[PDB]
Amino acid sequence: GDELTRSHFNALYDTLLESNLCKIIEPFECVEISHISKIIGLDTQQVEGKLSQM
Amino acid sequence: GVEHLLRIRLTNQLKSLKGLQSKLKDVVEYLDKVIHTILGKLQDVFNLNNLQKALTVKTNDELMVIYISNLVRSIIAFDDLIENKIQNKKIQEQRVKD
Amino acid sequence: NYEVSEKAFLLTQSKVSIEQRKEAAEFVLAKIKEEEMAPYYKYLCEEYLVNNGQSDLEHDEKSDSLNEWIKFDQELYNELCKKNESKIKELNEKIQKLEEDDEGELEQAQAWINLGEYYAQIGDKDNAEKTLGKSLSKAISTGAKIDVMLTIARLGFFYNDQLYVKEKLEAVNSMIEKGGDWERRNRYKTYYGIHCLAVRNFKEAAKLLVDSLATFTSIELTSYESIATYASVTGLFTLERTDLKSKVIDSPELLSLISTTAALQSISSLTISLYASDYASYFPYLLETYANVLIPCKYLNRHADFFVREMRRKVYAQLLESYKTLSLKSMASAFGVSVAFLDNDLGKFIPNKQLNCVIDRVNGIVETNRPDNKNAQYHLLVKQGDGLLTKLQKYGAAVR
Amino acid sequence: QTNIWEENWDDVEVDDDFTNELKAELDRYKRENQ
Repeated sequence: GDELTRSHFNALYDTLLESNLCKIIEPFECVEISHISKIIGLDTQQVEGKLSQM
Repeated sequence: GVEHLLRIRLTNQLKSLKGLQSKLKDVVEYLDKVIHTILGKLQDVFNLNNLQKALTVKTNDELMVIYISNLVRSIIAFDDLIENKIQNKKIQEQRVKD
Repeated sequence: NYEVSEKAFLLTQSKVSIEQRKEAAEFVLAKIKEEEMAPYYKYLCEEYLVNNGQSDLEHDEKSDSLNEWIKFDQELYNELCKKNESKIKELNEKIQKLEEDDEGELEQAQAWINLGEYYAQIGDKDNAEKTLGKSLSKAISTGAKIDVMLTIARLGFFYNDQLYVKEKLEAVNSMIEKGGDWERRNRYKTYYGIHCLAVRNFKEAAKLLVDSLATFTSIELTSYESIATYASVTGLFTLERTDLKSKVIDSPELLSLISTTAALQSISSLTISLYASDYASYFPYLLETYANVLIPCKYLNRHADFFVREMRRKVYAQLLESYKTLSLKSMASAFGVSVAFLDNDLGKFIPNKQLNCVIDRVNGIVETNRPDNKNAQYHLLVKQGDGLLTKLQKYGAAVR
Repeated sequence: QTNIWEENWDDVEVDDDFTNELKAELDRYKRENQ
């Protein structure tokens, strides 16, 4: 109902997620998303684009 | 006053042999001179060669750009002295009025 | 002129709907009543002629024509000739009185401009120019030169013509670099962003076309949605993620006209929907955009497939850049499309090579390629000098 | 061929977009079949 939040925080949260992912991607690569997916507890696909997005 | 005296690269190579020449002998010298410690003292640094690594590529990679100036090195030549005689001779070979 | 030339274009494009036909000449059929449009509406009725433009009271009346609105009457002409002559006769002695009294400098050129603008209404690509010339002959103002811009713009863009006008557009803007101070650069870049939009603009004035707005539009030469639409799509289909997601990500400009015209719904809309990195959603959005955008508008149609497959390709870059390792299957299969057919035109991007995509048919898997030291940087180097070297060979090819 | 087009590559080819849309239906329709 609050577009601000509705706008800002969502994306804001999403960054945090990345920031988390970013922190999770600190563990080095060639690593299965599902790890992180599992780690973050998110769909790899759901991860992916966002993951990709970065 | 020094300056008043005297009056590129191949040299740099030239010593290449020199030490090596003696060196191996210098062993064989001391070898068969005494046939000291310092020789082994040398011996270690020896492997300091065949040392080269695909870091070699860097060289290659580096050497590339080095050459990029090529088309530029003589480009100005390419452009510079060629179109220089065409403005002095046309002026001149045709100067030739009376 | 604008709707004229477009409702020209529209029906001259009539493919999808009889309305594409209908709606267009509908007005025109009244607009030829509005203005005495015959002399080009004459050839305009030969414009779409030999397709469906084949039904006319003067030129051709044919059943294969789905448009009969490409019809005339000589009354139109009599009306016209009257109107015209009326117009003519009016300005004649008027301009002649402008000549007689030595009356005004631009005020002389004024009724000239009036003389000219008839030909805009008339669909005469003639005296108006000479009139403009003899307007411009009377032009003491770059504002009359501005009117040259207008004129030449009304000239070419009444037919949506090309170069001379653009050239004039240059020539007219070449005189004083002012650009109507802030503006006529607009008209310049506008029409330029249309000129170059023939058929291209592609990178070129697409930006420019995107850039200034709405700082003019023209009526008879354009509407504002027009540039917006046009500016968007090309600049869109051309420019960067960043740029677009810097700019068409949105503009108050956009925010104003977003879906205001629905005359878009798609352009970056479905493209940022694409730029959301979709697969399937955008896959219709294309043609959804296309037939709603491309076929509709002059250059938007005329260019056609420039657009089509690049964004098609484009996303794959994203899709690649996501994945070193992407299963094309996971792509083409798991994207719920023709694998192969998708893959085929996708494979038609192997020779277009803009794929770094390293891609399977069998295992249906996609991989990447990368500039590395090669780049184009240490890559392009070869030819660049070569061409010079040629010119350098050419250089020495002089000697004597 | 006319005067000045966008020029090269070359005209390439045509009858794709709809052919695609046909499949943009079909592919998706196939995906609707899916």
